[PDB]
Amino acid sequence: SSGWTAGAAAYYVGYLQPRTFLLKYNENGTITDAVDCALDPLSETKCTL
Amino acid sequence: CSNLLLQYGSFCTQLNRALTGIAVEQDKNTQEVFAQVKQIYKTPPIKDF
Ligand SMILES: *[C@@H]1O[C@H](CO)[C@@H](O)[C@H](O)[C@H]1NC(C)=O
Repeated sequence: SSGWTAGAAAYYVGYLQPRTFLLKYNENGTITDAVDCALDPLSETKCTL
Repeated sequence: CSNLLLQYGSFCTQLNRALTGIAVEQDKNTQEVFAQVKQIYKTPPIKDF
C-alpha cells in the first residue's frame, strides 16, 4: 500500500461537445488547419465565408 | 434542420454573396450621385443674388 513510487507522467482530459468545424486538406490528403466555428466572431466569419 | 442545411452550404453562401453585392451597389449608387464634389461649400450669409 505504501512501498511504491510514481514516475513523472501527465495526462489531460477534455469533454467533447457538439460543434461545427471547418477543415482544410493539403494536396497529400492530410489535414493542415481547422477553424472552430462559433468560438469568436472572427472564427464565425471564417466559418460563414 | 441546420445539420441538414449544412450539406447544401454553397447555395446560401451564394445568396449572401449576391445580397452583399446588392448592398454595396446601393452605397455606390448614392455616393456616385451625391458625392460628385468633395469640397463642402456653404452658402454665404448674404443672399444678394
Ligand atoms: C506530399 O508527399 C510528397 C512525397 O515526397 C512530399 O514530397 C511532399 O512534401 C508532401 N507535401 C506536403 C505539404 O507535405
